[PDB]
Amino acid sequence: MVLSEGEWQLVLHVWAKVEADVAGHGQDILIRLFKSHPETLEKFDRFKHLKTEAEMKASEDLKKAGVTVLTALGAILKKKGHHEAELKPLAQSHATKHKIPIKYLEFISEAIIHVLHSRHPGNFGADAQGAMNKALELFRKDIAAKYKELGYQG
Ligand code: HEM
Repeated sequence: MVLSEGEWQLVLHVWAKVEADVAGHGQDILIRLFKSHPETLEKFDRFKHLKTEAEMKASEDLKKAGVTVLTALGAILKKKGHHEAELKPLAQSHATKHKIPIKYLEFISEAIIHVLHSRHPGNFGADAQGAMNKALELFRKDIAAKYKELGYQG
């Protein structure tokens, strides 16, 4: 799949807003993920013990993890499709080391869209949400293809 320059512009315009507060968006997104799909929390030996949202919001480790996910995702989106180099180390660690199924990437995609919609209603109308969904599907499709080459595809 290929996004048009117009769609990339919609994605990068809302992402520029996200970058004004990377730690806050990262936290919101990971908490949204863990509450919506608690099974994903088990994949993290660092957060596994966190029982409530209050505990998640107070976790300094969780806030740092959020910055890490968003920064890597941001580097990918800014490539506007030419992200093969960035995808390789990412696909290997998630497939071989952490064993994260594609299903879980759809869950986090859903959390990202939910949070952008909550925090940026003015810059995240239907067209911009369609563009972001298209960008994340591109991401998932390429990651799934690498999973298969690495011998996992989960
Ligand atoms: C947009 C999505 C994602 C991005 C860009 C991303 C990025 C990263 C990065 C950059 C790291 C650091 C080093 C490494 O490669 O291991 C990492 C670690 C990890 N990721 Fe993700 N990840 C994503 C989604 C997920 C999902 C959905 C899960 C789990 C449900 C997950 C679980 C893990 C785990 C278990 C680790 C290591 C935690 C630790 O021991 O510090 N990731 N991820």
